[PDB]
Amino acid sequence: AVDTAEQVYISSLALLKMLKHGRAGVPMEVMGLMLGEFVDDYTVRVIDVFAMPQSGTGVSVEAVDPVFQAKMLDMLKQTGRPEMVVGWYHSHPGFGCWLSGVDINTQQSFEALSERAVAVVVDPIQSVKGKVVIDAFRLINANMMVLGHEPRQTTSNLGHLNKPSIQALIHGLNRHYYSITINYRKNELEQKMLLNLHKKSWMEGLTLQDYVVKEMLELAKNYNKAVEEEDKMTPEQLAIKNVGKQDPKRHLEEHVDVLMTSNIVQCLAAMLDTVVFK
Amino acid sequence: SQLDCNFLKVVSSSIVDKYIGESARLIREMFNYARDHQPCIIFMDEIDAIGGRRFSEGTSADREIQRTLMELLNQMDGFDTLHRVKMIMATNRPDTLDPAL
Amino acid sequence: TRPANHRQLTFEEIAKSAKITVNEVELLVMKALSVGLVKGSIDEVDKRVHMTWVQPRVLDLQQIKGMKDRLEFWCTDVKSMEMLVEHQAHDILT
Amino acid sequence: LREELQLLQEQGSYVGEVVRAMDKKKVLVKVHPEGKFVVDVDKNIDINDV
Amino acid sequence: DKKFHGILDQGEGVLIIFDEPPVDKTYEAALETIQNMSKVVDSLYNKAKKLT
Amino acid sequence: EFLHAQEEVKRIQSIPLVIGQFLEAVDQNTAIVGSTTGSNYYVRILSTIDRELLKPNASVALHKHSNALVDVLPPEADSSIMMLTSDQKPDVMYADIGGMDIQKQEVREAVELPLTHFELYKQIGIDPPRGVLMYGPPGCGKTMLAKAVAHHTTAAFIRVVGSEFVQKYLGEGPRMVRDVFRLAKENAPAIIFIDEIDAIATKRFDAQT
Amino acid sequence: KQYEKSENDLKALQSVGQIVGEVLKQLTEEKFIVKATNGPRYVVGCRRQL
Amino acid sequence: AVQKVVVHPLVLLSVVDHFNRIGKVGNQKRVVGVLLGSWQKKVLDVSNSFAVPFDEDDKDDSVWFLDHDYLENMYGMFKKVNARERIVGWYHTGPKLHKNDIAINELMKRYCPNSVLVIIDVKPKDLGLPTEAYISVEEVHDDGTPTSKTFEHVTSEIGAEEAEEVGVEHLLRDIKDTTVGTLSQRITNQVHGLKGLNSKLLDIRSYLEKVATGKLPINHQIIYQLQDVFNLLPDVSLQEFVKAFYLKTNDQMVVVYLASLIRSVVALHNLINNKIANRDAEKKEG
Ligand SMILES: Nc1ncnc2c1ncn2[C@@H]1O[C@H](COP(=O)(O)OP(=O)(O)OP(=O)(O)O)[C@@H](O)[C@H]1O
Ligand SMILES: [Zn+2]
Repeated sequence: AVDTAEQVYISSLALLKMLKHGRAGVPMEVMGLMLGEFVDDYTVRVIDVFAMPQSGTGVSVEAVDPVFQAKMLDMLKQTGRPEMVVGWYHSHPGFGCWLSGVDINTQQSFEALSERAVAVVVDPIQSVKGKVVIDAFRLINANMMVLGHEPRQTTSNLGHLNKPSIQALIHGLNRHYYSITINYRKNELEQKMLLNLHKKSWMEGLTLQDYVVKEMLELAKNYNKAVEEEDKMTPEQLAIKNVGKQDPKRHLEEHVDVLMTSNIVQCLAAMLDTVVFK
Repeated sequence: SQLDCNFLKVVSSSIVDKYIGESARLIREMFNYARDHQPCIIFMDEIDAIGGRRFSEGTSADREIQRTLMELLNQMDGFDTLHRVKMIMATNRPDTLDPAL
Repeated sequence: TRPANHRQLTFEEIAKSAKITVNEVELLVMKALSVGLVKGSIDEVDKRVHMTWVQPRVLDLQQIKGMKDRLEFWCTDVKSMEMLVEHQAHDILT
Repeated sequence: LREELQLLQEQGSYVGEVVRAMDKKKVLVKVHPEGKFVVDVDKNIDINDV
Repeated sequence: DKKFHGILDQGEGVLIIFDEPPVDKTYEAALETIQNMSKVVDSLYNKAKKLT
Repeated sequence: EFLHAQEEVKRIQSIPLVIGQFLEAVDQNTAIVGSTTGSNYYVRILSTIDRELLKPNASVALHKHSNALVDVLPPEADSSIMMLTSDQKPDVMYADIGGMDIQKQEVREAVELPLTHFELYKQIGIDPPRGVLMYGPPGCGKTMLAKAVAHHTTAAFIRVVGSEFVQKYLGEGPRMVRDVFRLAKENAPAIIFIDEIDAIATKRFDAQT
Repeated sequence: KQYEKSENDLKALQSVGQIVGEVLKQLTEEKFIVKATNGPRYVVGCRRQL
Repeated sequence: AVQKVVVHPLVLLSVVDHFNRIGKVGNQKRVVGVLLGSWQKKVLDVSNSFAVPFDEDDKDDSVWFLDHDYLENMYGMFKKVNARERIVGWYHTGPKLHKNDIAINELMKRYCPNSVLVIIDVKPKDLGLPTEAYISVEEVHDDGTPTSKTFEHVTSEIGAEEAEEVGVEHLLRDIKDTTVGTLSQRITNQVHGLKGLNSKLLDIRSYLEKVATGKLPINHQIIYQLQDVFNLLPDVSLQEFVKAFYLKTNDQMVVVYLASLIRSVVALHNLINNKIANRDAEKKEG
């Protein structure tokens, strides 16, 4: 047997060291190890994606230097906590980030090392705020070909993981592979202060600065009117026989809103004389 | 061994290798580099391998010989003339040359 | 020392404080532009000089206190009228 | 509709060239530059329009 | 007859030449609105026709 | 959330613009574009593109992974030196040509006069020639007439090396002719002089080389 | 000092070669039309201080 | 040196997680860990850093310890895996400095001749940007004391990187994109008028600190001087800006023209399709 719906908690410094690590080595696939804490069966957390030394000849299982395991992990023991590894990371920048033959070559070594040994797959050139590029797996064994595959006792959480059916090549690799749920969980010690960094360090930065303006007069008036004549052409062609005439398009775009933000923000900039000055 | 400035001595037989507009691109590079280093001295030995006169569309590679030759026929003249580009020519029998040249 | 700048400062002020004649305030202010302490325009259509930024002198304690007077005056007027403008713009937030 | 624009963010396709179809519901396609490929049909298409 | 914006001033001396030529803001806007009223006239027959 | 969807539209074209040309339109939200990678693609258009921009051909922008159509570009993709743009004339006076009333008056009727009085051609229906060919004994100022009319034109003037198009990349030539003719229709009642067209115009080929 | 020569040569190991391109033309202030020698055409931007 | 800094929030979270490493154990004073950094120009950058164990007893503020062996071994790891990176200084989480920090700084300026500290706050609510830069140099003194070695507030900012907010703006989920035209201007009004002039009132509170106190360095060097940079505008009563209201009318002129013409054309926008679609939906309802 019986198997509970699993879950991958993050600390998001995982994702930051994946974007920074795979951003640093961006023309090349990288290989690494993932640290965290084995909390229970149905959840497991990542709390540390840490740097792993480069291979030049082959990205493989030989990228794990055991003296860097003793020295790196031991100097993490004399860092604030000796926590337990939860798996391993890598990258695939060159394509749509599916499980290379190296990953199946070292997966049995990694699950000889660990219980879960969950993959971490990424293409570092995807997005700037949007995509969730990281990909996570579990190679279930071929010895369980007698029993039914991926039991997942309730399959309600898995049925709600089953929303995208993502990556049809990995779905070509549905033989003994399946994705897992990854939430982007909260860090109340970190989320609100990240909102302070983010929001208060971006809303005018110092929140005192701009409270440019006389050249957006001319730029804005040309940008407006040069679109306004082609906006006003079509009432030549507005007529009756509704289905017999076909050209429906709005002509009000960026002339309400851009002009409201334009003249209102720059007329409050005209109010910065009285607002700033007395 | 007298001026010793910029003697670009083209042997003009090892230009073509197999390709299409490769020798043309070499002509563009020689004329642009020649435009750059203002006191260039062009030399070309044995024009008759690449020069010719004309055919009646025989061997198909002689087409590329003709367009490669018309690289010279235009780009020696063009609309933008050359400055200080002294083209020194050598031959064995100058009867077989193109009257375009 | 004087209130604000008066925007236009006379040959009697420069010449009387300077204990000099009228026809040396010109060389005084141009020579001051050679020094570079001021960037003032030589307003002598009326012999009454316009002011710009200057290098200051030593802040006395009464300069601290009167500076706190007009400075706090500026502070709570821009802050108070600031809160008034925000109070007029208070109903349009949602 | 605007949330349904990841459909427009889906992977594009290839323009091919059908010489003729062969037996057992497969066709032959040469693409823009490449060789010939005996490739597979879908369900919502017509073998009668090969 | 000819011009260089040399406007007459009997008591200045410079005979001040000055202008502000780019004021195409109101130029292009007025030229649009003149056509716009013709477009509203082009809508008037649709409006008065569709009702009654 | 509509604004969030707006930025999700806007994010499609930031770092790359992978250039192709618009080839075919089936219908709404479906097209065929010949990329500048040499290969052709069944694609789909986005609702951002105004459908009149499709025309027959356009310098269009694509996507990296999905390779979806992103944008239709303005008229671009140079005519080599680009109509020469300023002053790059051979600087030959019109009376510099000595004693060719047949040639100067003839080509004056052929090109220089439809530059000016084309509407008066249109009322009669003379149908003036699109282009013209010059030939004969070489050395007689065949370049020089293009120098003088080039020096004394008002519209665009594009010199074209006839040996220009035979280059290394496989398929650049006809797109370069699209550059010349899209720019030709794009500028004005313009003038394009093409010299040494025998480099392209060969009557005999070999369809194996 | 041999470990210093292999130190500098050791530091240059992580560098990656770049691409030879050529500017076709400038599209806008941020958009740039180039064509690399190996093939197709692109529009990109400068870095910061180019 | 130093022009300013470029500091990504990633290394700030590299302070936060070690604050989680010490928040579970007995926190004596605060965190002091390494600040690695990417120093290229007179500007600065930081992509990464790491921490190091540290205690301090407050009796002579001189008994305090890092592990330089740990620092150079893990620095050998990080230098090995990234040749770009080197040390640039340190950091501390308690937002107020103290006297030992010059011994921390000058004790680690032996590796690189600058060692910039970073003030942060694990619970910030009042500050603007958390990041802060000093440099430990001398202006001797006017009296010329024996080496008044002084931290100098080099200006500081949050750095940025392409594709670093892939986590962040997906995580926070709360962002309202482009609030220009609605209430962002008055957020900045409340926080700059209030949160600017309250800082002005703490500077005038420091002026009262010079009144009743403040003879330490009464600071008649920079205060009235850059306060004379402020006193470019002596805005006394009667207000003396007769040469600014035709200026104000010139400023109001073009904008009110754009409101007149352009907003009349905004009426011309709404009216046409509003009437046509209005009576389409009205008398074509039945
Ligand atoms: N009628 C003329 N009056 C004055 N100069 C003339 C005249 N005809 C020819 N020339 C001179 O001779 C030159 C003729 O050569 P041009 O380059 O114009 O033709 P071309 O390039 O020789 O053509 P092709 O390469 O086919 O022989 C002119 O540039 C000019 O210097
Ligand atoms: Zn791999």
